[PDB]
Amino acid sequence: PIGTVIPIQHIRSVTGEPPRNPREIPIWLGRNAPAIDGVFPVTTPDLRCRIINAILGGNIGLSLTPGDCLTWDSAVATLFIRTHGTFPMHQLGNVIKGIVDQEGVATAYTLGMMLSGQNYQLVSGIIRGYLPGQAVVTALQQRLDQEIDDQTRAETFIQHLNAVYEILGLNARGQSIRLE
Repeated sequence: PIGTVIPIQHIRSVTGEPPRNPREIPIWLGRNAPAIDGVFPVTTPDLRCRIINAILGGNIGLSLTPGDCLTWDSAVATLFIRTHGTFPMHQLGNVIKGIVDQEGVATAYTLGMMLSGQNYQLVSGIIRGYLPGQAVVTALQQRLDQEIDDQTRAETFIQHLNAVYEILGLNARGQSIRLE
C-alpha cells in the first residue's frame, strides 16, 4: 500500500472500539482521534478516513472517503452529521449537552467546534453552561476569552479548561482531586 498500512486494531485498542451507538461514534472519535494519532501517524488523508470506518467496522454511513477526513474534526463531525441528518447550527446545543454529560465539557467543546466547523463560540456558549465549578466557568470565561486570537480562544479553550481543572485541580466536576 502507498503510504502506510493502517494497524487499525492498534488504533481501535487506543479508542477502545465503538461505544454504544453509531450516532455516538463521531463525538467518540474526537476523543480518541489524538489517541489514534498515537498509533497511527496517519500520514495521509486517506489513512485518516480508512481508520475511522475501519474502527467502527459496521457503521451505517459514517464510512467517509479519503478526501473528507483531511482533518479529524471534519470526519468526526460528518459521522454525527451522518446520523443526525446534519444541522443548521440548531443541533450543536444538544450535541454539547450529550457529550458533556458523558465525557465532560472539554471533550464536548472539542466535538462541538469540530461539528460546528471551527466556530467554537456557539458550541462554547452551550459548553460554558456545562462547566463543573463556577471558578472554572469564570476563570475560563476570563482567560480563554482573552486569548491572542478568536481561534486562540478556540485552541486553548480546553487547555484552559484542563487548566482550571488544574488550578481548582479537578478532573472536571469541581472535585479538586489534586492535593493542594
